[PDB]
Amino acid sequence: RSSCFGGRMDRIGAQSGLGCNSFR
Amino acid sequence: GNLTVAVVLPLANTSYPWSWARVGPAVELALAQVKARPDLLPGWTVRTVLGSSENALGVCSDTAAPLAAVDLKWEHNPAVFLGPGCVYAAAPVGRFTAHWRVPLLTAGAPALGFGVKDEYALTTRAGPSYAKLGDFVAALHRRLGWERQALMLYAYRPGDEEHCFFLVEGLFMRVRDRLNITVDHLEFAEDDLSHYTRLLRTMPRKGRVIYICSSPDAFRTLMLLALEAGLCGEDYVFFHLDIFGQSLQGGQGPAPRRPWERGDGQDVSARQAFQAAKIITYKDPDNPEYLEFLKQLKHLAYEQFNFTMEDGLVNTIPASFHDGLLLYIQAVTETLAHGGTVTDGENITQRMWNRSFQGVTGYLKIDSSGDRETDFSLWDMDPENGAFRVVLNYNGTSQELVAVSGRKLNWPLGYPPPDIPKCGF
Amino acid sequence: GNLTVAVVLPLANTSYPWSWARVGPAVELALAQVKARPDLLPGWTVRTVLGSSENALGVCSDTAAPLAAVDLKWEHNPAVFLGPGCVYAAAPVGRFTAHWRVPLLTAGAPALGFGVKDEYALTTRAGPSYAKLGDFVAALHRRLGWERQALMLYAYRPGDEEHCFFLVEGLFMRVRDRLNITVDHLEFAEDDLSHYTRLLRTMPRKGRVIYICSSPDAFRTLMLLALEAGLCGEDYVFFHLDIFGQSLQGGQGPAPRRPWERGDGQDVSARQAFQAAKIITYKDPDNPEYLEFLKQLKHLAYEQFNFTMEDGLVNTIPASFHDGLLLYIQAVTETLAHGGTVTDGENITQRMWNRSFQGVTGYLKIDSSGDRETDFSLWDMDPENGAFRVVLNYNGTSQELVAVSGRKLNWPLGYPPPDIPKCGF
Ligand SMILES: *[C@@H]1O[C@H](CO)[C@@H](O[C@@H]2O[C@H](CO)[C@@H](O)[C@H](O[C@H]3O[C@H](CO)[C@@H](O)[C@H](O)[C@@H]3O)[C@H]2NC(C)=O)[C@H](O)[C@H]1NC(C)=O
Ligand SMILES: *[C@@H]1O[C@H](CO)[C@@H](O[C@@H]2O[C@H](CO)[C@@H](O)[C@H](O)[C@H]2NC(C)=O)[C@H](O)[C@H]1NC(C)=O
Ligand SMILES: *[C@@H]1O[C@H](CO)[C@@H](O[C@@H]2O[C@H](CO)[C@@H](O)[C@H](O)[C@H]2NC(C)=O)[C@H](O)[C@H]1NC(C)=O
Ligand SMILES: *[C@@H]1O[C@H](CO)[C@@H](O[C@@H]2O[C@H](CO)[C@@H](O)[C@H](O)[C@H]2NC(C)=O)[C@H](O)[C@H]1NC(C)=O
Ligand SMILES: *[C@@H]1O[C@H](CO)[C@@H](O)[C@H](O)[C@H]1NC(C)=O
Ligand SMILES: [Cl-]
Ligand SMILES: [Cl-]
Repeated sequence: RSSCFGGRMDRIGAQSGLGCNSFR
Repeated sequence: GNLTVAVVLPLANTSYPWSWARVGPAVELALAQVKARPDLLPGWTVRTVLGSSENALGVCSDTAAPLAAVDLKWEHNPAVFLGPGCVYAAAPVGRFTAHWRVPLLTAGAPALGFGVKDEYALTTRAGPSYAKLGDFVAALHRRLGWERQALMLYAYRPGDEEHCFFLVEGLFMRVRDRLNITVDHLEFAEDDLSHYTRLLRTMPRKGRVIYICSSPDAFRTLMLLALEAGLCGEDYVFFHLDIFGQSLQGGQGPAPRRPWERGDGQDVSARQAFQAAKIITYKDPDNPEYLEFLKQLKHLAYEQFNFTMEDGLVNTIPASFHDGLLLYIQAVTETLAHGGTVTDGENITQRMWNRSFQGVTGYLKIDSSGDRETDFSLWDMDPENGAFRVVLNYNGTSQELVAVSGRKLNWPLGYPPPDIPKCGF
Repeated sequence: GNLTVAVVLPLANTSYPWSWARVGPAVELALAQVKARPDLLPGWTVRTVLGSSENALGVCSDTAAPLAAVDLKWEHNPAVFLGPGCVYAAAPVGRFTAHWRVPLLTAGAPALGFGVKDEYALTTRAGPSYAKLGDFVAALHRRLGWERQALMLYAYRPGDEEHCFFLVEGLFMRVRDRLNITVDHLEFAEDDLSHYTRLLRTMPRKGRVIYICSSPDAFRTLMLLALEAGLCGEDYVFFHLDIFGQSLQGGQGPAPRRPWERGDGQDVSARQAFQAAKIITYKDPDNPEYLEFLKQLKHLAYEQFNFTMEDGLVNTIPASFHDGLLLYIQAVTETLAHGGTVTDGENITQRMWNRSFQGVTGYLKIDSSGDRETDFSLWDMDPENGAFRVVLNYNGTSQELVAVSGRKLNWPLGYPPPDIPKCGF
């Protein structure tokens, strides 16, 4: 895994793009 | 004896590649082929019990699929689950059936997290996976002399179930454990025109080999803006991860596609912006046994579900469900012939993994970790008429690229641009 | 009649704040009080049915929690769920009970996604939530005059269920909503030194006000390197988001703390390294009934579960379960008074939300969104003996940041440093 990929496939951790590169 | 198959798929919504409208007919063809073959479950009966995986809103949900699966188990005691297709629906059901020690067949659930076979210990994936698109990109890099750096962009659209996030996740996490390249990602928002400008201002200093997962219109807009900005393709190459070939009107069959034409008026400047763009897509099986399967599939989809199938690569999920169910039945015959039980679960799956099988889609290969070896194809433009076509197929079991009918990739300079300019950004 | 209460908590692992070893006697004191109050639920009894939310490995799980909840729901018909604490275990049960329309009380599950209330409908959080930390931080920023930048760092450790990720996510989202401030985020591994070195090398370029979520002994090796690199306290402030006061032996008392003291040979440099560091914890209730409740709770925890409760600040989660269950009982009592029923989930719930209460943790107030209003505390160093003690209590009900009498924030320059350096980044 990295700071963005390789987590759990639950919708609870997808609320914020924290740790990922994003424009939003 | 009775072998019960539990289906947790979208029953009413017919917009998903794994909807019961499309998968339903295919499971009917398969289950009649085991009944017509004496050498497959001799004298046993196969019955299907249906459970939905969608809300009252008609969208596949992570809270309706687990509860439907629990009800199905309590009321029928299935031998196997035909499995959800959605990532968030399939995750909890995958874990649940792992705990119950019952297999789970599914041509969906392509996310990267299902490859952790210490949690989804029994999940067999008979369809395409997003992790196996990263070893296609690795071979593509090796063939074209790319060993330093790349860039990957995925787009956010509220409606979809984070499709491009997962696709780029698999691609990124697989193409940097078997390559020594530096890959960096970035996310923008679809149809936020202020994001494309920032994306163009960023891209020149981040990479020269770019992989974009977006909708066809977003890709066309990005290509036009890149052409305006001067990213002319003598030093850039953009790859469009269009798995189902929705920019190519389904991507199935030999026919000029020209995916840059929409009558918008600016389809003349959208033609030279696509001469530095390749498209990555699932491979269409060319078997004579596959085209005969689609015909009766479409017929019986119209007869029994009032749904009219449109050609395209999105039809390889019904066929993958067909092949997976046939593989499961053939592996359950051998478990009985050896003095086993139809409810082993653990012994049945190991007779499915690291095994190669002949189905309508071709000669399958279920790798030793459960997933099925996927084939992709590369499309590029023809300078003569400017129409895209398949130019390079990738066989996922032998892991080697194959050219098509003497077709050479159309590079504006003749050879691929480097992934780092002469004066490194 | 009888009012069943379904419990989904770790019934065998005594290392979680919300572990039935700790919470177990907390709800027994609550249920022993309604029996002593004729004016609470007069003509009914209350029962507890326990389901575990633990793997066979002995940790919270997102496959055992929902399955235990389903078994409890179908075997017994509950009136409420005392709910899991672990976020990844509480999410599935939250959705399940929202579908069944059964209220879910929980002093854990602090993640930000539990507050949507279009998904987790009928979920009253009677304990701390990470979003409410953003309110405290915003009040801090408005008070100390810095309203233009901040940097937040969360450390990654394989063991903990991404505690710091969720904490910093809640703080980040809430601050971004409360302040027109630009913030950065970053993740560093917890157990390697290259990450610390690169972090210190790239910290001076991204902010001067830093919030760190990490282990108590990894914020001290960061403070030593920062001192060695010249990042004195004139320019920087380092906030340690230690919500449960691990770095302060719990922080449940008025004694001096000395979090920089280890006696390992470099205990002198650490004292001037911590002169630039503040610590943010939860607020320990100051009412006598909380102390009496702790005195009873630890005796009962030892005398019924063979567990020696530690004297710390992690005991406000048991007290939160106690107060939340008493509040639920009051609400259902009111509902029964007005010709209601135990099974009116929505009507029982709507009387809990948006109203104050008097428990053992003080005078409560549950926001109109269903989440209790959290009180925080801020520690600082004494210039004389270098001992840490509280200087600013924050009241979440009125959002008032009130300083302790006789204490004040001590800055090296006499006033808070800027968040943007005068010269520039
Ligand atoms: C945090 O802030 C609140 C103020 O918002 C503090 O005081 C409480 O304020 C409410 C008004 O919002 C008072 O009602 C409450 O005291 C009365 O509450 C009920 C109201 O009917 C009454 O019956 C009681 O007898 C009492 O007179 C205030 N709290 C107390 C204990 O009286 C609150 O204390 C602050 N918390 C901390 C830890 O400082
Ligand atoms: C069938 O499913 C599709 C999902 O592909 C639904 O379309 C989505 O509907 C939601 C509303 O719940 C929107 O937020 C999304 O933006 C929609 N996405 C797309 C791609 O359209 C569709 O509404 C469903 N229809 C039926 C009849 O069930
Ligand atoms: C991809 O390559 C594999 C092998 O490299 C091909 O698999 C062979 O298929 C034939 C067809 O019956 C078998 O008899 C062989 O034994 C297979 N080879 C093996 C198992 O090593 C496969 O056909 C190729 N894919 C395509 C589309 O041609
Ligand atoms: C109790 O739970 C704790 C979790 O807080 C367990 O400790 C973790 O165990 C996992 C694997 O079991 C490790 O990956 C973590 O590093 C551990 N974290 C620690 C030790 O802080 C513990 O094993 C459980 N014990 C029992 C008896 O249930
Ligand atoms: C919540 O309570 C307050 C008073 O405590 C009241 O004024 C308000 O109307 C209630 N409902 C809300 C804020 O939605
Ligand atoms: Cl599904
Ligand atoms: Cl739990």
